Amino acid sequence: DVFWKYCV
Amino acid sequence: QARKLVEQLKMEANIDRIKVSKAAADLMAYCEAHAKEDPLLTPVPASENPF
Amino acid sequence: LDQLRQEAEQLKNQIRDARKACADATLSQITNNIDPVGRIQMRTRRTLRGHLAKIYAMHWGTDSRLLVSASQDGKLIIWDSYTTNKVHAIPLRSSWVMTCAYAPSGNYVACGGLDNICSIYNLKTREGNVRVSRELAGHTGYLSCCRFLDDNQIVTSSGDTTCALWDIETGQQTTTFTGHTGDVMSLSLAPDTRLFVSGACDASAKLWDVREGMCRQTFTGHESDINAICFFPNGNAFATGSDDATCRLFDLRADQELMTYSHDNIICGITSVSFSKSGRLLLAGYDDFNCNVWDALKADRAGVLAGHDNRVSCLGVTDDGMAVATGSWDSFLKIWN
Amino acid sequence: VSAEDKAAAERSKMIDKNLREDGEKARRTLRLLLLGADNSGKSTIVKSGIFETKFQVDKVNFHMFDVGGQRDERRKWIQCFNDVTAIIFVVDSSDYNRLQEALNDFKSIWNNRWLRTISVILFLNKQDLLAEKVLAGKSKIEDYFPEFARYTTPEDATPEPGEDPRVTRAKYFIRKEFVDISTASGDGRHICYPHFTCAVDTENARRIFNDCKDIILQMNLREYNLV
Amino acid sequence: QVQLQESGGGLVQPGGSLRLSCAASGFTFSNYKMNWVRQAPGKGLEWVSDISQSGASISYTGSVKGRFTISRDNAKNTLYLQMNSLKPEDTAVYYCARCPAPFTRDCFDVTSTTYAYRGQGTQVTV
Amino acid sequence: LEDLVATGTIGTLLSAMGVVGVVGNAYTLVVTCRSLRAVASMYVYVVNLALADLLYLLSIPFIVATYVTKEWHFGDVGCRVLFGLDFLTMHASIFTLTVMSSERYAAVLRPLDTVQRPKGYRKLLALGTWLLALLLTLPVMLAMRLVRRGPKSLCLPAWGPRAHRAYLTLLFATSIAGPGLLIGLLYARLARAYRRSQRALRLVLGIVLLFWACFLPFWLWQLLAQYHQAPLAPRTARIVNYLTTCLTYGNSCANPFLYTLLTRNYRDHL
Ligand SMILES: C[C@H](CCC(=O)NCC(=O)O)[C@H]1CC[C@H]2[C@@H]3[C@H](O)C[C@@H]4C[C@H](O)CC[C@]4(C)[C@H]3CC[C@]12C
Ligand SMILES: C[C@H](CCC(=O)NCC(=O)O)[C@H]1CC[C@H]2[C@@H]3[C@H](O)C[C@@H]4C[C@H](O)CC[C@]4(C)[C@H]3CC[C@]12C
Repeated sequence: DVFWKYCV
Repeated sequence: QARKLVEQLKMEANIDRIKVSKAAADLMAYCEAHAKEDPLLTPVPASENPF
Repeated sequence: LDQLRQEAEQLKNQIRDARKACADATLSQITNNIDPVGRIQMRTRRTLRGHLAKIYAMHWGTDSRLLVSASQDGKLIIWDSYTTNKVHAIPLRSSWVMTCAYAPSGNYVACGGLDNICSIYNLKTREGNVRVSRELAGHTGYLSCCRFLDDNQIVTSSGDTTCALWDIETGQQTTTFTGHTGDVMSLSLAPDTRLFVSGACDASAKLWDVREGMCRQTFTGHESDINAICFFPNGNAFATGSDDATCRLFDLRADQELMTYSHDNIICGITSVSFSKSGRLLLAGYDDFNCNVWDALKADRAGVLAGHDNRVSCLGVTDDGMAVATGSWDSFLKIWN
Repeated sequence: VSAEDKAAAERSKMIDKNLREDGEKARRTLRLLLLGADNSGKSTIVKSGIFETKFQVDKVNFHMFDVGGQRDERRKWIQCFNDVTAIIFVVDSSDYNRLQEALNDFKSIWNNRWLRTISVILFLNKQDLLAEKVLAGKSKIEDYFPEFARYTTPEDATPEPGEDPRVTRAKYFIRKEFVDISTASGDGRHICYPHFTCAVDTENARRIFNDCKDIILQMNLREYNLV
Repeated sequence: QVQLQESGGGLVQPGGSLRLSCAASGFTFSNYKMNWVRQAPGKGLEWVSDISQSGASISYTGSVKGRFTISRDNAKNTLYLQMNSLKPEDTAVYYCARCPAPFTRDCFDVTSTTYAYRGQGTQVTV
Repeated sequence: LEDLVATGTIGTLLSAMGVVGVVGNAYTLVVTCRSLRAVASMYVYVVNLALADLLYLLSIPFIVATYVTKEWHFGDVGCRVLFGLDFLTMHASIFTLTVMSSERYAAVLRPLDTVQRPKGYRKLLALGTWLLALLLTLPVMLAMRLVRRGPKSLCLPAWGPRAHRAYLTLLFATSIAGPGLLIGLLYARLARAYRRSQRALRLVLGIVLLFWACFLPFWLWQLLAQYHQAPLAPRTARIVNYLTTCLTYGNSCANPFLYTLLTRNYRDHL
């Protein structure tokens, strides 16, 4: 999307 | 000044000593006799120990 | 002057010859067959803290429960070892204190230091207050060690290279022990209480009789000034610690050194010396922030106390020997058993 | 659970509270040790057997202890001043003789293990007498100190009132002796604060206050893990 | 008994040289820093020379600098002081003294009244 | 493939930093508590920091656990716990740094007063730090509205019509920008006072603490505060995000070395 430190 | 020192030395010289072996034996005998009573040398039961 | 010097030299030579002649063997050889004591891994049962400055003295009472400790903050605290609760905290007129004492009956306590005055405090009295009973004055140097012969007599040592015996009621010295050429920095009463021994800054120790008032024997001593001294429980011997980083044992009858406790690792002088109930474990404090236990007969390091971040100052075992206490400059007093 | 242990606990709590309050009250004052020779004029710098002075500057209290009752042997009782904030060491700069004794005493104080962490404040007293002696020229500092003949005045240094070059040179040589003694074994734990003063000088208290402030700042730097 | 026995000294004409040697007994010589003390008639004790444990560090007094030499022999447990260009003012009793504590940089009471760790000294008159 | 080389290097750097920082934080925590108690009166605050950057580094295994910055995420519980943990720990660490810097400034500027002041407040302040962190992390921790759609594993935590952007801006103002400026001013004044009142390496550490601990590692926000509008492609976005993320953990690793290990107290204890 991305959202904060985690990325998918 | 020096008269007092030499008098003290003369008084100290006039003393009767014992051999080292006898003193060592006396110390060893005292240590052996009082070894069991000593809690530091031989640890005492925890229940008896106030600390 | 020349004749007196020659006579003194001749007497010293004769005394040295007699001392060397009367020597069967070393103490180590006789005690070789003795079984080693073993690793003495003492544990800090309790810590008292509370003090705010360096603790300079400590002395167990006869009751084996109450121990009095003086600090250079101006406080004299009477701790109860079992419950670690304070009983009496006496403020001090002079903030500089170097010695403390506890009466055998437990009624009185004594303190002294740079003020050159041996202050006495009465604990058990009407109205339930701690007040100065008598102040002893007359010393020209700093008070270093005071002990109670009884409830009415105190033996003190000063930096005036002198010791004194006092009558509390009279307030005046009844006997003056002179002869030392250095600051007498320790004083341990004998169990018989009719004799005592004092080590001075001149690297020597002297035995004294309270009634006679004259020195009985003088020992060669260490290579440096003596900081601590203690009396063997038997009463015919005494230990001595000095800044030479070595401990020594002397016998009154032998009139010579018996055993030397030293190690190549330690280069720090002694500050406090005490003997266990049986006399088998000689506990000493070193200025490298720890304490060492030695075997009196075997002359070996049985264990180490450690646990102090600063130089230790006072060491003492209780009469029944059930515990030991160490007070250091950390302002923490640790009881080991 | 019995009344005895409860009373003992209450006594312990009250005594601990009193001790904490007394320590909090006492920790405010800063403790100083006055040390000097008989001829150094130690008594009049700031304006039984141990004398005490207590003065307040900038709403802070300084308590200074001087010892005179001891029998000329300081190797043992000087350890009692292990916790003092500073040692005010006064030295008679006027007397060319006996100055080596002052240097040796300063070195012995500096190299002591129990005084290593303690900082000293140097007071070169009787400055005007030294200036008068230099002006007269009857006594030569070269005789007592042969290294003074080759000592040139520092280039960056400059006196405030514009003193005579001989006086400035002598003063800087005297101060350099003490600072060279200090820097040899200072190792950063403690640092000397040399000063010049006279018997009529009045701002000694302010100098002492500033030096104590600097010492406490260094202590806070070492204590607050600021290196 | 930490005895210190001095040897040497006596009447010396001005400009002369003399060696004063003190032997030691009762203590380990190498551990202790050694010092010399002078006492002139009508004058107090004064430090005149110092030598460390290993003999590397060495210090003199400004008055005697360039004319006095201090030497330390650990093997023989002795301390020597060579004296060159002896001045008339340099007439005094010399005491060869020991630092109070071993393995110690500081020496407080080397020059003091009734100090135990010093010898009887020898008198040098010029 | 060549496109995954950057992600692999980022992951290896993150793992190495995590290991080094965890080791350093554990060693600092054990050393300060066991030995450095009487000295280093700041120790309690240090302990807080030693705790904070510990838990923060626990996020490093989870970040690389996202199938090598791709594919699979843990789920509702993972995202919900990790977001709250990260926010709370970051706020606690930054506030601990601010309090420690303020105490250093008070000590340097007012040496007599700090020595002549009771130290019973510190513990309270320490707890307050975490409490403040809670006040900043509680709305976020509950705001996670789970994975919704599109990417089958990406949680889309926007409780409101993109109002989370305003809360992120508020957190940027109150957590990194505010304390960052406070630390900057306090350390600048401390350095000026020390230089004026002395020296007539410590200031190097003072400047490094400011610049690193507050500004350069804390540049992840400069990306995320662009939630308003910013052009990006997914390949570039993932790389930029994982590059910016590692800097915060680098700061977490740098804190114990600058605060405890390099000081003279630990050198003496060594
Ligand atoms: C290196 C990190 C752990 C970092 C750390 O600080 N660990 C402390 C510890 O192991 O005690 C671990 C945790 C998560 C793991 C990852 C996840 O399990 C996801 C993934 C699984 C793949 O099969 C291999 C790569 C990959 C990406 C793993 C690489 C290694 C990882 C094992
Ligand atoms: C992570 C960095 C930003 C770091 C920063 O601004 N400050 C770090 C600091 O100094 O602390 C970003 C900024 C520009 C980015 C690059 C540019 O977008 C150009 C380029 C685009 C490619 O698609 C991917 C690589 C590449 C080369 C990008 C990699 C990540 C970069 C280098």
